[PDB]
Amino acid sequence: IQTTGKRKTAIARAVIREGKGRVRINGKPVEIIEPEIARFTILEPLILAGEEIWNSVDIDVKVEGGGFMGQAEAARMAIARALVEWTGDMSLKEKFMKYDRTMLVGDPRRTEPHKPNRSTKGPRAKRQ
Amino acid sequence: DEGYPAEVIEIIGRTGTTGDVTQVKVRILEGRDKGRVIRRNVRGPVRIGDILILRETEREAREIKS
Amino acid sequence: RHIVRVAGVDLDGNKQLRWALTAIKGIGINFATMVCRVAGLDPFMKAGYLTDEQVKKIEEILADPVAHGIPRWAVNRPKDYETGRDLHLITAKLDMAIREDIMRLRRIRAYRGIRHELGLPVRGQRTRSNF
Amino acid sequence: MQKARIKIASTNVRSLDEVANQIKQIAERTGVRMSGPIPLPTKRIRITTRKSPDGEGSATFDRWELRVHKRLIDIEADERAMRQIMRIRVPEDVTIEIELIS
Amino acid sequence: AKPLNERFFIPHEIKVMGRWSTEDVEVRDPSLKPYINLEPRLLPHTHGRHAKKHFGKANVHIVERLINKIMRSGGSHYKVAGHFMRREHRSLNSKKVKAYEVVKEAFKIIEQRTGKNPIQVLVWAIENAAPREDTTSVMFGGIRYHVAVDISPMRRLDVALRNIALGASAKCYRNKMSFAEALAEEIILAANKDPKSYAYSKKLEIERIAESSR
Amino acid sequence: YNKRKPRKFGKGARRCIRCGQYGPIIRIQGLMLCRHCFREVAPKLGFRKY
Amino acid sequence: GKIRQGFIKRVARELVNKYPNEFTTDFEHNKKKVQELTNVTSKKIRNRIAGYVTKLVRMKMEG
Amino acid sequence: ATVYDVPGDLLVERVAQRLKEIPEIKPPEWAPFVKTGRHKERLPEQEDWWYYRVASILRRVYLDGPVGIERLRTYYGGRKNRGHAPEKFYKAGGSIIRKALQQLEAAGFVEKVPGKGRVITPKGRSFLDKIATELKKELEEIIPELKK
RNA sequence: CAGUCCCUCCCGCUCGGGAGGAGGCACUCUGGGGGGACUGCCGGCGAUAAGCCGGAGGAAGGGGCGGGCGACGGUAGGUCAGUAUGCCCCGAAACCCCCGGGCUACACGCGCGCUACAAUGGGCGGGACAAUGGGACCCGACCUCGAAAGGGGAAGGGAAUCCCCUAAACCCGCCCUCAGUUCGGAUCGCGGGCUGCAACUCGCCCGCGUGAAGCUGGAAUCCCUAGUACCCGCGUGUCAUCAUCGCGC
Repeated sequence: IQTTGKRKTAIARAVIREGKGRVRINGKPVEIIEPEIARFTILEPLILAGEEIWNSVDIDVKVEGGGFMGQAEAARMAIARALVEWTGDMSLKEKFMKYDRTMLVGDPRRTEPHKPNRSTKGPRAKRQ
Repeated sequence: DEGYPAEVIEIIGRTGTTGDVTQVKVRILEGRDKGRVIRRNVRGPVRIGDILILRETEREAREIKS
Repeated sequence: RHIVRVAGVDLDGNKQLRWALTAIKGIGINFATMVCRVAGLDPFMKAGYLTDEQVKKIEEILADPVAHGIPRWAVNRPKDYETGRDLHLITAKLDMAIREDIMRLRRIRAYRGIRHELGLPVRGQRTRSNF
Repeated sequence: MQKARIKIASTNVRSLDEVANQIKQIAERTGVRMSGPIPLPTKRIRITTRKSPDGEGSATFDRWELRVHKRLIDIEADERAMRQIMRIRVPEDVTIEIELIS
Repeated sequence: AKPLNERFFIPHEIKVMGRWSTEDVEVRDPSLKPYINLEPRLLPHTHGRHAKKHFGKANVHIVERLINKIMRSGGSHYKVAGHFMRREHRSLNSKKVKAYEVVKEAFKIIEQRTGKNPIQVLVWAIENAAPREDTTSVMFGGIRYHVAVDISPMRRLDVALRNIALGASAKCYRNKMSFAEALAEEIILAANKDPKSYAYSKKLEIERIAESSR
Repeated sequence: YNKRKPRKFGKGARRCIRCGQYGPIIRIQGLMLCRHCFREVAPKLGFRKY
Repeated sequence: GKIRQGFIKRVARELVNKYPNEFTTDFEHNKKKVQELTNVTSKKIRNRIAGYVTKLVRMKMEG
Repeated sequence: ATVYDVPGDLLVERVAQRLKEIPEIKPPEWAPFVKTGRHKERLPEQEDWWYYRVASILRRVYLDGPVGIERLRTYYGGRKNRGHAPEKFYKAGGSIIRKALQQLEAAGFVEKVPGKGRVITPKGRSFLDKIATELKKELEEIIPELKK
């Protein structure tokens, strides 16, 4: 199964199949990614899914764009969607919603343009 | 800490010299005047059912003069 | 040795040797590092163990840095005015060199000469509100 | 096998779609395999300028944008098909570049 | 990286940050119960639009809110004892990863110094550092006068967490000592109602003055 | 002697083709126009406000 | 800034007066009927007319 | 197993300690006196920093295939403070990486495609993936989940 | 290595790991259209109206988000030192051309941006990373030499084809140990690099001894309110260089 994930600019493309449990981020293992907090975020949906499905399927996800936090959140979205589509289970979806409302929805937030009068520090920045 | 908790049961309306204070009707739940309903002033956003904590049961607020 | 004298100035042993030579007016951070590496000794060791043979090694690297493997661009005044040979000036040597340059600039009546005479900036800095 | 790569570019979207439809109808009426019109990244030329004509006044600026759009048509080689792209009625603003690729 | 991977795998059984699940932790005063979010979540970070929600901030986890206070505390109109507090050098502003790591060390320190669940001690500090009455100005016939006024619970949380963060800045600034150790001291001193803590002392100041302005 | 010297660089080399001032000449893909003159020809160039 | 504009309040009354039976309480249905009956090109005003006629049809049977 | 299955830090450390033995790779006589980058403020601290550079640069040739000098300079560049003016991003030195690439090219680990870059020879790939699978064995023992 | 027979490379525990070609069009993507989303409904409020509040459902909801679009007059505001131009004035000048300087000059007052006022820390090494746009005497990849700014050669590129290309923020393996100093570089002099007829008035950078003030600043004080404040950087306009600026990402 192919699944999509969008957060700000980062884009996560995930492919889930049967396998030993080999989950790879851009081809790298999830356990070695140096940011520990990003590791937490990536591992949350498969933490909450269960060891059984963790070991039953193999998911390969490629993330591109944004920052590492955006990549990790998009990856989290991708694992969540891939797991729910592969299982097709309502109870997992409802637990995911209870944990947070974005696991199947996402964040529709995007950056605002930088308006004039000292646009450098942000959109709503003006002179003194 | 000889403080008396109580429950916000009605809000009369926003008050105070800047609209920040809210005049709330609060019912005492624990203390000497158990169950007394008093109009009390609250700083910080308030709702119905909030556990206020009070230092003095004697204190009341003047009727708002609109 | 808490107090160590090298090249006519005093240094403390607590700080590491590269940091210890930094108290020499005429040695910096990079300069101390590269001379102590020319010496073959880590500049990181504390300056309380500075033995005399290593002290005179550092001294004779100050005397003639170019012959010790140091390239010619790491000295303060390469291609010295009155010789044409790159050298590293130490203490009163720097002070006299800058004094000579000040008097020389005043003599030729260069713009920099008058700026130095008035205690004025040289490199085009604007005096309307700063300073 | 040989293909002709036809790059069409214009400012008004309607003219570009008109020429694309004419090329598609010609290719299908001539019975030639044609790769459909691929809409390439529109180039966005953005220019900012201060609206104050003088040094007096609050600093107000205006941004104007050209959206110049482009499409790619990869068709197979056919002389009878290539004879009917020089006769097409092209609107002035539409620019067409027809190259050949092995 | 083995400590990193150990803290990566331990919360596999849904544990806040790394360890110290939220089940053993309770709430003492009855007012903070519907406003502290103690729900079990791996990371205290939602990126949520709770500001847009007039009261949706109650759903954010307590440690997340504490970091939300900690990361915006530098450079302001307050000069406590004539000092200017500001993060000149790698400000925590926008660096919530730095705040994450620092308060991570803070949890570790409270573990190794008290040996209990850190969330329980945080509950203790917030419960004991909340002022309960303040002063308000009311004018009638032009006659400004001061009045004692009760505080809402949610503002009590806001002010308590702000005292925690402002204390962390206060001690960590201009000292060889480092931010985490300071945050640990402010929390532990408030949790035992130590008046030396700025949080409890200023809770006392706000409760007083209002005590006398009746 | 009445000739102006040949300059490829600097403001004195660049002049607006419409007004003739020596100041603000935007050269985005070769326009050669002053910045304010640019407004009096904005809608003839195809440009549109957004 | 909810308020339905005046010319919408004007259009809807005629629309439901001519074809009352055509419209029901369903928003998508009345929206498609507004689309086919009127010449609005702005999707937003089409859907606003749809919403107002939805509410209007709802009040038709309440009294 | 490959470099892609193992952390970068540990793998570069392993390649550095392993390549420290080889005689063809050596810091030049001007290496201990010239800092690794223009943007750098002080001199390097450890004396192994040369081999690390090699241990990293070959890894780069393992990933990007053809590599040249300028792109390496941009990657190794960093942020330097400009006093009263703000911090700015600058490129690193070129001669150090050029010498490292030449030493590796004489080492047979990397080769030159003129007009496209420096690519990695099959022998270099074998050595790198051998270290990587060594580390993957070790971390599989440390972390059983890497078996997956 | 979306699945990937066939071919190529390397490794392994022989499970498989990773990479390319073969060939495919799979997700985002680029863009020709349409839908969805609309006080749509529940309840209350409100005259039952308008419209409001709370609720659920929905990716998104009661001016969806930011703007373009600011009428009638007033301020006798600024702009004839740009364009059209009332009026007056000079006409070898109140014309034109060439060059040295000035427009950068300081006991100083004021405004605005940039940075320095460390242990969050400075230094070595690894790694998760974009994006607005631009490029022809240009982007310039890339081979090679020189620390280096750069020189010789050099592929590709007039725009999803090549280059600018790296983002930056961050964390860690390690070092330093609360100091006007290992902060911070102004300030000098030296020697090299780019540009241009040439930069001392009048460019910056590269490295060297050198290290200012500044170690948290009174009355008073301006502005933002959710992808927003805070904070952090990239790029580009104008442009050889000059902006710590404006722009916009």
